[PDB]
Amino acid sequence: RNEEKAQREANKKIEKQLQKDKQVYRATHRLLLLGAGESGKSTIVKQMRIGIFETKFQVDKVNFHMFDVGGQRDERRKWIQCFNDVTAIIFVVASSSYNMVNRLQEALNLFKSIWNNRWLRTISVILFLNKQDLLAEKVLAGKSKIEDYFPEFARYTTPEDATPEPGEDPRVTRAKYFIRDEFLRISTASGDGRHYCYPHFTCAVDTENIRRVFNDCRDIIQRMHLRQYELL
Amino acid sequence: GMGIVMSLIVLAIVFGNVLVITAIAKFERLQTVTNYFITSLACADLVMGLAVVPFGAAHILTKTWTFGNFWCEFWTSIDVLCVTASIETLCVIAVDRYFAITSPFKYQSLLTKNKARVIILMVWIVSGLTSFLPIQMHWYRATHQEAINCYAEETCCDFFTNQAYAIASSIVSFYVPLVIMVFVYSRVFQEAKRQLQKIDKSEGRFHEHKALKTLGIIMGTFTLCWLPFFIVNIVHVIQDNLIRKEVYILLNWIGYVNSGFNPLIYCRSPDFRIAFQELLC
Amino acid sequence: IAQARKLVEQLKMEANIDRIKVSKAAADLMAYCEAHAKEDPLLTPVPASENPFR
Amino acid sequence: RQEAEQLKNQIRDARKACADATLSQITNNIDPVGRIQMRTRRTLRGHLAKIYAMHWGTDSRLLVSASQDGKLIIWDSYTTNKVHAIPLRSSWVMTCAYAPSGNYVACGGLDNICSIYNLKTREGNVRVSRELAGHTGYLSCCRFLDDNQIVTSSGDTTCALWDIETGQQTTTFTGHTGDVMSLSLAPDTRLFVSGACDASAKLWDVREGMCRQTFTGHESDINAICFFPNGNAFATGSDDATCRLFDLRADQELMTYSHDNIICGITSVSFSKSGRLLLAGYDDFNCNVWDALKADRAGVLAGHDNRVSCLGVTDDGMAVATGSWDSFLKIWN
Ligand SMILES: Nc1nc2c(ncn2[C@@H]2O[C@H](COP(=O)(O)OP(=O)(O)OP(=O)(O)O)[C@@H](O)[C@H]2O)c(=O)[nH]1
Ligand SMILES: CN[C@@H]1CCc2c(ccc(O)c2O)[C@H]1O
Repeated sequence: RNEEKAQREANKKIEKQLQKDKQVYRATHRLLLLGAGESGKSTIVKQMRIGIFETKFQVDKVNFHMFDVGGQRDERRKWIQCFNDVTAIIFVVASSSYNMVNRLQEALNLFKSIWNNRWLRTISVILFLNKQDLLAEKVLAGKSKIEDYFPEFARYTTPEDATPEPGEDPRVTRAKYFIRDEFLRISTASGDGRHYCYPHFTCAVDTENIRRVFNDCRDIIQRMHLRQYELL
Repeated sequence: GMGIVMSLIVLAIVFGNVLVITAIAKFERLQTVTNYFITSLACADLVMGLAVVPFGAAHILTKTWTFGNFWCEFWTSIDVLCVTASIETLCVIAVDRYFAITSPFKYQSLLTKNKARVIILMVWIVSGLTSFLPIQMHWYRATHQEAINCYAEETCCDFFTNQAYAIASSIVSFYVPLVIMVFVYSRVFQEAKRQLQKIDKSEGRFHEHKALKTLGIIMGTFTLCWLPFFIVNIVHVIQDNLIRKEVYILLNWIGYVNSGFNPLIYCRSPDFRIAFQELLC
Repeated sequence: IAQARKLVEQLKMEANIDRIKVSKAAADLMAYCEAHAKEDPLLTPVPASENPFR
Repeated sequence: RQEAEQLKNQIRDARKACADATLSQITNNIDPVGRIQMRTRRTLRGHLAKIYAMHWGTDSRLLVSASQDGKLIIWDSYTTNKVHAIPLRSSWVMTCAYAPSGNYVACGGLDNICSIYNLKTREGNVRVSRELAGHTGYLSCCRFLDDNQIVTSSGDTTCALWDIETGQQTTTFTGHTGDVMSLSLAPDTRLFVSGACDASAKLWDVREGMCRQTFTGHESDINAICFFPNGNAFATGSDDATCRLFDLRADQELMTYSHDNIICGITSVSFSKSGRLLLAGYDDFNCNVWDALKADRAGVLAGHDNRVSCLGVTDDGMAVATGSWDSFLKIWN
């Protein structure tokens, strides 16, 4: 008789703690860090800090939780279904490896595979085009040319909307925007309006890489709510 | 003909409201913080359609109130209570949509089920304090010959108020929520424009009517349903004999019709359509 | 070259086994199911008195 | 190297010679089971996120579940009362197990380790007892052989047998090409089967540590595997909307369970106590009940609003439990 009452005492205590954990669970944002390889993930992680690996960082009193899967190294990814309900995916690609063995085409294929997945159908991607200075150096130098490895670069021309930084050569910005549009075309072709892509030009000396993620996540949540309320 | 139209209005209101309420109750994927306000709004409209409209229709068609003065006072009180509690919930829905967009990071902490319940009971208490309290205590009665005579007559059921109540109740019921709704929806429109401008700048070449087609519908139906009556309410007390008694009732019934449109406006999401396909057919 | 030898050795250890006809195996499965069909609460519903979840 | 082709040809020829009839050709006059209708009896709530794993107890009263929020709750089916709630060091959890004696619970996931928790011993609050490491890939399943030994499968294309007292791999199993996704133990715990992502299922020997037979009939990765109560057959389910029954003694397929109106994957399979019903969970938000000996549907279980990822049947065959991505569990009868 008293056994039934004894169990309900433990149920009430357990249900009290589950309420505290729900507050924390819904007030934090989960981010997945993904990279092609030899791209600079460790350096990108190091600047924000200042099996599996998790890092904690808080900006403007908002808690973020980033995951870097490195224990599982394979060409097939069946663990990717676990990340159905993340806020965003951070994709890091080395922009200067357009000639060394092609690594850039492999990164494009990986991005296309990720975008068209059956489970990642409502997840946006934050794109970090790393190693900008190496690209600038090997483009200014005449040692190698892009059109030898990407034939479409010959007919490509810079758009009028492009705004290069001061002091930049036209060839460097043409190369940068061509590489960016190569990803943007894949992003736009199959998108149904439920997820976008936010490309950024980063470097080793950049220090504002922790504000870009904050702004992009804010935009993602705002757009999701707007689309939900039939206003976008 | 008039009886047929009135019965059709009653049936439509009751059917829509009951369907929405039972669809929310039966399933578990439709039980969120937002849907609680919709449940409260659906309640008032059902109570309005179930109670107020049939007796007003009978009084209009028979041209004679066949109940005591107590029932007439009770009917007026429940009329004001249902009208007040229905408009003020739309303001709550608008404010929730405002907070969900302008401050997305803090939205989860800002609103919780307990806070939603507290807000709903606060709205209903404020609505009840302005309808039963001033009417049952006879603080709203007029003081001219026709009003006194028709109060004395047992067969009357007519509306006669002084200036103070006709101004205060109208302000509380209509004019305060209107400013809030206007400000909220203007800010939401600005946010939508900003996002649309960002998207076009980022990836425009590879490729605001959407927001207008929604906001205009939402604001226009409410304004066109409830504004003329709440203007003539002030007008006919400010100066006498300007407003005929046959237009007051017509505008009031035009306002009553709005109870049958809310389920269409606020329950068109795919989840509601799927739920309706299950319960029906 | 050892991997090929390891695979070849394994294939030789799975081909020299004693197999039975499919008819007998299917008959055995059918006989087991028919014998134990009486004690199956899901197949044959139990009375509400013996049901602990009702 | 070409000797393998001749060797495989001999296997196919012998397997073709044995099959002189069909399971459908002899179970043709058996009366059908009719229509089976099941209604939900209990609904358990409390998980903040989706659920991957679930395992019944040998007492047919208690069960454990795992969720992506990082908790491990032990329920009481009869009274719907939570008994325990173990927070996990790593949020990403993929499997759980419940010991036959009821004194331990296992866990594992993307951290490449397996954790053992102590419940009924001198622990007012459940605390970690051991941590087993050595896999280079994520864990997929784990089953208790005894109170001191456990068998696990991983994405390393390998399975291992562990010793909890010392914490080292006593025996390792190799031979798969793709990731191992599930395993099941025989009633006598002498042999077990595993299903990999290379569309092949293998039969292992626990004591010897060597493979015995290989079955290949699927067109895609095998996600679930279950073992017949007799001990002489097993059933698998892949993401090509097919379930297949294999026989150990005959060394070949017997029957396939598929319909033209279903095109989704399969996440779990399970038998009943007698073995006449096969219960399979799908990606179409629902579950299907099959006739083992006739390949005819007998019912359907509906009520989940997301993927069905877990499925189990009690030892006495009294109830069926299903877990889903909707963060709810249901009991059917
Ligand atoms: N010049 C330059 N070098 C960089 C930059 N980012 C990374 N590197 C160098 O590239 C090398 C490889 O990058 P890591 O930081 O190790 O990143 P990673 O660990 O190789 O990334 P994964 O291989 O994908 O794991 C490092 O030695 C860095 O010094 C950059 O922005 N500019
Ligand atoms: C008789 N009909 C009444 C008259 C006055 C009135 C109504 C509704 C809300 C108010 O705040 C009012 O003052 C109408 O429903």
